[PDB]
Amino acid sequence: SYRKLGRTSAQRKAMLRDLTTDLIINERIETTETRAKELRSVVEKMITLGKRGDLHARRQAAAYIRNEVANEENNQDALQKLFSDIATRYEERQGGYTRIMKLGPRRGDGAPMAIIELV
Amino acid sequence: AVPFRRTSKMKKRLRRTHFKLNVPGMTECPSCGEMKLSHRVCKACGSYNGKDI
Amino acid sequence: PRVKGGTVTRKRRKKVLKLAKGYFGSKHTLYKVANQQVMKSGNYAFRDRRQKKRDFRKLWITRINAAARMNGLSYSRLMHGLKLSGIEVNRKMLADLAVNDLTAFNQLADAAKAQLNK
Amino acid sequence: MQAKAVARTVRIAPRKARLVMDLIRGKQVGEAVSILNLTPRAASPIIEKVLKSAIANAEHNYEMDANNLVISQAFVDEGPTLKRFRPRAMGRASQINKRTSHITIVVSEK
RNA sequence: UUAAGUUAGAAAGGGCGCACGGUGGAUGCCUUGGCACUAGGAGCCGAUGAAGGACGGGACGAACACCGAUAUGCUUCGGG
RNA sequence: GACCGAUAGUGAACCAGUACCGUGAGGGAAAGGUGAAAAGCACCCCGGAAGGGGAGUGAAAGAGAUCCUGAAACCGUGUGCC
RNA sequence: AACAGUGGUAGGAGAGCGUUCUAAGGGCUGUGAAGCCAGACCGGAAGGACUGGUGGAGCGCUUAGAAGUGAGAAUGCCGGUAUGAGUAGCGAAAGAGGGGUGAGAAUCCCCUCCACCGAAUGCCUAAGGUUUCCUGAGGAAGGCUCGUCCGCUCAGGGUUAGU
Ligand SMILES: [K+]
Ligand SMILES: [K+]
Ligand SMILES: [K+]
Ligand SMILES: [K+]
Ligand SMILES: [K+]
Ligand SMILES: [K+]
Ligand SMILES: [K+]
Ligand SMILES: [Mg+2]
Ligand SMILES: [Mg+2]
Ligand SMILES: [Mg+2]
Ligand SMILES: [Mg+2]
Ligand SMILES: [Mg+2]
Ligand SMILES: [Mg+2]
Ligand SMILES: [Mg+2]
Ligand SMILES: [Mg+2]
Ligand SMILES: [Mg+2]
Ligand SMILES: [Mg+2]
Ligand SMILES: [Mg+2]
Ligand SMILES: [Mg+2]
Ligand SMILES: [Mg+2]
Ligand SMILES: [Mg+2]
Ligand SMILES: [Mg+2]
Ligand SMILES: [Mg+2]
Ligand SMILES: [Mg+2]
Ligand SMILES: [Mg+2]
Ligand SMILES: [Mg+2]
Ligand SMILES: [Mg+2]
Ligand SMILES: [Mg+2]
Ligand SMILES: [Mg+2]
Ligand SMILES: [Mg+2]
Ligand SMILES: [Mg+2]
Ligand SMILES: [Mg+2]
Ligand SMILES: [Mg+2]
Ligand SMILES: [Mg+2]
Ligand SMILES: [Zn+2]
Repeated sequence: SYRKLGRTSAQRKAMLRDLTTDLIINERIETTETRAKELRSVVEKMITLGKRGDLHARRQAAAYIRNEVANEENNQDALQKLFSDIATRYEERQGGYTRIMKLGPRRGDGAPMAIIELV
Repeated sequence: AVPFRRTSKMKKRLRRTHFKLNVPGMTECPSCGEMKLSHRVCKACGSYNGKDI
Repeated sequence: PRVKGGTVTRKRRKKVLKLAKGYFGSKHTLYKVANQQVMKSGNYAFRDRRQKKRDFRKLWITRINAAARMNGLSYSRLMHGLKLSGIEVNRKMLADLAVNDLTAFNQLADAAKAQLNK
Repeated sequence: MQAKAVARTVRIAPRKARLVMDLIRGKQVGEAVSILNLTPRAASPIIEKVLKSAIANAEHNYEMDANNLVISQAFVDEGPTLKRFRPRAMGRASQINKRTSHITIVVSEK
């Protein structure tokens, strides 16, 4: 099983890709708890490609990650950060690259929010 | 389909027995001492599991 | 000159509502249904003042029958025997003795048996 | 001794305010503020302000210790209704009652 | 202790009573306005531009009332 | 005036032939009451405000602005009996 | 006193209760009128007192007079408020995160990427609307949620022709 998150197949993929790149860039995002729970598996699978490091793994990641600037100073893309900084940080760690922390409901819709961050 | 008879005050009240809020699943924060939701970050001090978030 | 509706309506309706105190839900609250119930209560009260006299006589007879049968008589024979003896003590009083002073009741039952055994 | 606060003609339906009030009625004021803070309902912030106002009245006006306070009375009365109309199909209008609440809290010393 | 028997009490909520409020605008009291008349007056205004309007006029926004580029008033004669 | 007294009396006691409705002719509402006097609540407190609790004014503020009285439906809080 | 009688629709007859106003007489009332609320009182009924609370200025009683004189029903009229019910609904559509502002932010601003229209969902311009335009301030109501925002509220501003 996997969550649908109230979106069509394409909308959901697009959202998970957006969130995946957001977490790579920011290292810590706030979203709905259920979005965060789906994002764990997707992001950790991207980090696995990063840790592999080979061209084939990079092109697989490039099919998923958005073309967004990670570091404006260095002119580093999100894909480049994944294969440089993130992959290096989690060289010795075997899985569990993210953690979710629950924040409680937001005002407008009572939606249970969460921080998801790189460990 | 429409109500054949109006609902009495009694029956309305009987129906609303279960239409009720529960008390939040709350515990004392070990950092700051304010109540927080269990398994959630404390909104007051930003702590969780003895760590500032 | 114009006569406004005024206070007479409220006063009349409120008296009906006070007679409907203790009635269930809307029957103590709303004039129309309270009125109907107070009226119905009148019919019932009149009927039941009559039925009360039937129900107590029924109760006394049942108790006399029980006491009579402890003395080896049915109610039917006891009352026949009391009538023959010329004892005119009524069922309320006989049932009172049956409960309160059964020895006195037994004497009256013995008096009845004396006439029956003639 | 008692200290009262009232928020009159708050734009929230009485039934919805009463749901939250039923959680805090009888409670110690500290516990009540915690419940309201962690109850995700529209009435919670409104009721919280009335409670804190009653506590402030208790401290300032009557010289009562805020740590010893209990909610002795708590109730929502109906305020005046704002009548609105929603256009329905077939050129019919249907009434919308935008209801208001009077929210009373009374705090007393335990 | 075991057996058999009996009977309490319970309130998620509810019913009746009572107390205290809210809503709502009945009722009473009140009258700025009406209704019907009586007595007397007056029964027509207009090309010397009427009735009725529009637009304007004030130290101050709009509106009312008043006024008409002499505009929130001008002259004169009386009153006070 | 052995006429009305705010659902009455004019449609209109109130900025009403208005608002509103209708292409138009035309149809056509609702809406009176602080107090004797504004003396219309300085100041303090909670609150972003609204609103409130004190304080003050007043004979009265539960007369604090659709502010005399304030019924009923209806909505609540408490609990004596069930 | 005695004797007899006293179910009742249509309907006939009689005796009364209460309401507003008037006349006359006699009273009550700021030491608290009417109204309103409550009560375990009184009368054969309609009904009438008494006591307390609220109320804050009017009102009974007696006799007679006059009537807009009594409501529970008219799919009655007007107003208020219920029930259904925290129910149906919230009106075609892609957003996500970061930063900001703020008492408060899914909803306002900015940024990034994503997505949609593209013989239009672009640009111009009629009719029609009539200030909705711009700037600053605002958040009661309107906005089907929210709101710091707005075609909304308050200020001030803005439309230039011989062609
Ligand atoms: K109970
Ligand atoms: K009218
Ligand atoms: K009760
Ligand atoms: K009185
Ligand atoms: K009717
Ligand atoms: K096309
Ligand atoms: K704004
Ligand atoms: Mg597709
Ligand atoms: Mg992104
Ligand atoms: Mg009159
Ligand atoms: Mg009437
Ligand atoms: Mg008989
Ligand atoms: Mg239509
Ligand atoms: Mg001529
Ligand atoms: Mg009136
Ligand atoms: Mg009228
Ligand atoms: Mg028109
Ligand atoms: Mg009062
Ligand atoms: Mg007065
Ligand atoms: Mg009043
Ligand atoms: Mg007869
Ligand atoms: Mg008979
Ligand atoms: Mg007749
Ligand atoms: Mg009168
Ligand atoms: Mg009295
Ligand atoms: Mg009549
Ligand atoms: Mg529900
Ligand atoms: Mg249903
Ligand atoms: Mg359903
Ligand atoms: Mg639904
Ligand atoms: Mg929509
Ligand atoms: Mg396309
Ligand atoms: Mg604009
Ligand atoms: Mg809104
Ligand atoms: Zn904490």
